Amino acid sequence: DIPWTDLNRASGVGSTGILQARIINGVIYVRGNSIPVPNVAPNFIVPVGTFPPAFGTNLPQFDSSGTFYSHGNLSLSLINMSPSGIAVGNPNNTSMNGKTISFALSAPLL
Amino acid sequence: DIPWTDLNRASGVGSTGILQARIINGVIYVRGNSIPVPNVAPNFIVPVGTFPPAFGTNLPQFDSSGTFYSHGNLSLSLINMSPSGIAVGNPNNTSMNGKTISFALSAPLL
Repeated sequence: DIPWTDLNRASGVGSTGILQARIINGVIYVRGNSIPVPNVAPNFIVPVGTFPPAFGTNLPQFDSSGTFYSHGNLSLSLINMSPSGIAVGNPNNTSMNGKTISFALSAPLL
Repeated sequence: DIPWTDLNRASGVGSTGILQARIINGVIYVRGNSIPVPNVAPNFIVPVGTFPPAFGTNLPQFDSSGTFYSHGNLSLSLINMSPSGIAVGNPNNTSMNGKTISFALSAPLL
């Protein structure tokens, strides 16, 4: 069991907001709130952060939805969860620039 | 490979919006667009849809993010994925009422 802990943030990623994970009863939980991210060009994916060594490598893999946010407007994002950490894809027609991202996800460990 | 197929919606779930899943190369994709759901209390779970028997037994389990929506306002929803279908959770400290949900997710089978 591991308490709420900061993910190691990828280069280009801002230091403000919350990006944490925890393991309770064998399920990894991840949450991201108002994480500033670099520019995400259309159909590009950029890294957001990586799981400290303490979490191990037996982590689940799946894709889910999140949001991009700036200036009152929310946009749909693609969140990649894997052992490699969290990354964010832009499924929209225009680049996503000066945005923050938010999501929450969880799944059993492997 | 299963083409885009409508899920069967659980009781209380509205008829508008779109809720469907597909399997391409051992990976299931599920999306919801403006699906009207029942009032959900904080930390409680409301059933949304079930997979037709074509999709089989070997479906993954994880919780991801989606959105709640009413009256021009979006909030964080939780999306529950399992063999049992799609269900929606409320990570907010107030009840989510009169909401439609949108989400997208995917993972490999097994």
